[PDB]
Amino acid sequence: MKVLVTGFEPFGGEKINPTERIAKDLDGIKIGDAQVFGRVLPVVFGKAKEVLEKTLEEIKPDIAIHVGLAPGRSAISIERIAVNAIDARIPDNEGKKIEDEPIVPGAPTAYFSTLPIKKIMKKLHERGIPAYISNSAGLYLSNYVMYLSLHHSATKGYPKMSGFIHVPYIPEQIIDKIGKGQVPPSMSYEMALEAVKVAIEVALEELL
Amino acid sequence: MKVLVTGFEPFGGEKINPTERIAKDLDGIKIGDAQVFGRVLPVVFGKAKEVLEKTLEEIKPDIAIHVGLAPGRSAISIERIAVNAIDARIPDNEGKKIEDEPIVPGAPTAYFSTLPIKKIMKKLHERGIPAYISNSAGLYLSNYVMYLSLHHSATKGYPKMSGFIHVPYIPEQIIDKIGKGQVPPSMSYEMALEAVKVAIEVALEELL
Amino acid sequence: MKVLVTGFEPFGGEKINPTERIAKDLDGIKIGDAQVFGRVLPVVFGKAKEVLEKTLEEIKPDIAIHVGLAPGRSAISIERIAVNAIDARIPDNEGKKIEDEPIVPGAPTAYFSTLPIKKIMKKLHERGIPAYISNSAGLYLSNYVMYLSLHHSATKGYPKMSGFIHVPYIPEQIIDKIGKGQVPPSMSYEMALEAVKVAIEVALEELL
Amino acid sequence: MKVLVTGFEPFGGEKINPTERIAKDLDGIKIGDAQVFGRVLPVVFGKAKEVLEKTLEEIKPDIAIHVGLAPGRSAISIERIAVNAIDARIPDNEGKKIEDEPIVPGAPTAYFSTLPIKKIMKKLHERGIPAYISNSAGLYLSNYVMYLSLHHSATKGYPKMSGFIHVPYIPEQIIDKIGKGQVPPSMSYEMALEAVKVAIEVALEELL
Repeated sequence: MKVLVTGFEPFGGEKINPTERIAKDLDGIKIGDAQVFGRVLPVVFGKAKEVLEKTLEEIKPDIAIHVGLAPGRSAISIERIAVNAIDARIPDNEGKKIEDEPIVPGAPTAYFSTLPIKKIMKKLHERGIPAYISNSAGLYLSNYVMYLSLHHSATKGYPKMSGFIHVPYIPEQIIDKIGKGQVPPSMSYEMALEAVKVAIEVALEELL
Repeated sequence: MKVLVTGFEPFGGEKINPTERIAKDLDGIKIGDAQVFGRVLPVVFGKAKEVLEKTLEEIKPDIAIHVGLAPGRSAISIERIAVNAIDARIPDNEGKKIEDEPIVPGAPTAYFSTLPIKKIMKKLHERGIPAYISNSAGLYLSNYVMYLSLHHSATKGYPKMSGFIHVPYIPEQIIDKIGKGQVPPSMSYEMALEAVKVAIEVALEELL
Repeated sequence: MKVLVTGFEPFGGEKINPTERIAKDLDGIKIGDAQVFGRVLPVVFGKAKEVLEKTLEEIKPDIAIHVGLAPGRSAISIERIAVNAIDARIPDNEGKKIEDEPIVPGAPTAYFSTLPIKKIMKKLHERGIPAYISNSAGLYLSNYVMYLSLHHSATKGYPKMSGFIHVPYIPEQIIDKIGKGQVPPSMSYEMALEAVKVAIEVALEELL
Repeated sequence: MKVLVTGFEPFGGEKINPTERIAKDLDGIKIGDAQVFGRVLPVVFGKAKEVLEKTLEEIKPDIAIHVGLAPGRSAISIERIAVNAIDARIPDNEGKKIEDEPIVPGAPTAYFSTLPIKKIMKKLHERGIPAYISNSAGLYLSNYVMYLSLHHSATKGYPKMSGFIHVPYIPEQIIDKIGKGQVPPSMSYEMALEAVKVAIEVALEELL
């Protein structure tokens, strides 16, 4: 059993992206006899797909859990659906701001996450971790990778399960926002990391 | 040197109030040679005043830092001003919903906090703790105690410094809110507790 | 040329649903030589489908614009996608709270709106009407009807264009919310109505 | 009977300030036999005080209702209190960003509005206009003028009644915000104007 967890590099002016640390922290760990691989993806259209594809083919994970930062969200959110579209509100890290364009021409308009999202949410709640099911992962890079991963599953037969989890800003990221006007919600790095670990455990247990 | 820190009991249907734990956790500790006293106040108009007054006269603190829960706020907030008015949006723990009534008839319309609020905010930020200055502590029990404490200072000469700090919900309090409709912001109990400790340290250092 | 505009009856405790009035106000009007039909749908799973299907077969509209109330949203929102799933956060008007269930078993996971959403948003902006593209119409009755309408189009060949528009609460609906805790955004009934009229005009102009 | 209504010029990058139009629209009108004067104030510390003082001495109004724009607020808000402090989050129109400074050295920490705020809120609600009582008018120019007006009343004996009303952005102001990231609440210009007219009527009726 192999699990692939991905995170993203910093973007949009942020000095850090907590999901990058999550990926690195989870890399190489083992839950039971399952091997976990953690990889960081660039916040760049095209390049992110290349890295994603290469990683999936290299590792051929049974389960893929892609993690991203969701500025403004107050709790852990588990994505229900990936949409075949790109409409960036801001440009990617290379200045590309793609609008009204499919991710995979001719492919399904959308794919439902194949992670046991309701069971994951339930377990997180039992752990005292606020979490909810999100019905839109946006149309930026998080949705982009979520869709490509699910399309890979539908087209290649692996990973068996694929999904996306968004985490709020961690506290330290709020500091310089205070003087700028508003104070967005945050969640400790420790809780975000544990949330992803829990999702992996629940997904694994689901695979018989 | 004596410091009085207060918190509140649960209210509004909540099973817990993190400030109650903060008060109990800080009771009896010492910062340098300063003695810290932690006391819990009832969320009841009148009774809260009685307890507050008795406590202040009993301990005669040099510094008073009153802490309360602020549902919905995303970061630590330091109150700038206490207003001479009661206008409860919800009733207190004994069903009393007082509206348009002064806290102390004839007394000043308001009192500015005498805690070094800007220095406290600055130190919290250096500690990676999101915090901002609030310009309204509401017109419920938090403001009620904040005003009475500052009035006591102006009238009795002690405490020399008095102020109020509001903390967000702690994560576990969000769990049953998720199914109810929305997901309010939260902040770990550990960070909330440390924030209050920092405020005490900064206040103490301020007193020469 | 025939246009069908639908709205919903009150739900979730609300005494009114502004989209019900919109449907009734637009019923029987004509834009150019196009005939507009306005119908109200029940906020009930199953029954809503029956009424929707009967209406579509009865009128056989070239364009279908389904309108709904979106509590909390601050501006007119044009739905980009309908998802093949039902996961009600609250029960429908008959107490049915369906969870994790497809709308049409075996049908596509999702359908993109076929209304010229970007052109509609652009025209609304020129009219000084705040509007944006929403990437999730929820998984309650609005999404339910949006999906069924688009599925009808894909399966029956009509309507040629189908989409969904959500409107904010109108001001009068905010009054009793004020004492309850928070003040959600609102938009005048007149602006919401005009927004729908504009969408119809833009859709019609699009059909050559 | 004379009523003075003031509004502010555009500020913070905005091309317009709806309160400027309100002031101009209400100037010269009469409610019963009461004369209404509408004047626009600059969003500049110091200069605003000069204009305010000159206007008050020139007209010597019985009632003064100062109106301002409150970006982000979702409904009409009636200010309960003016605070003797300046702490600008942004600079004024002349680049002055005053911090931690009293408005009037030695004067009271605060003044309660003398407008019949609860009756005004009640009437607005009866008119279907969402409105609530705000406990902080900020520490920028709105609070600055609110405080100076109330201080003038306490020191000069006129105006007999003085207060402040904040209005949300009007719809057209939201357009260019949409592409910038978030969609703040708005309220029609017509409703904002009527709200101020209602406040004047209620204030006048209050003066016997």
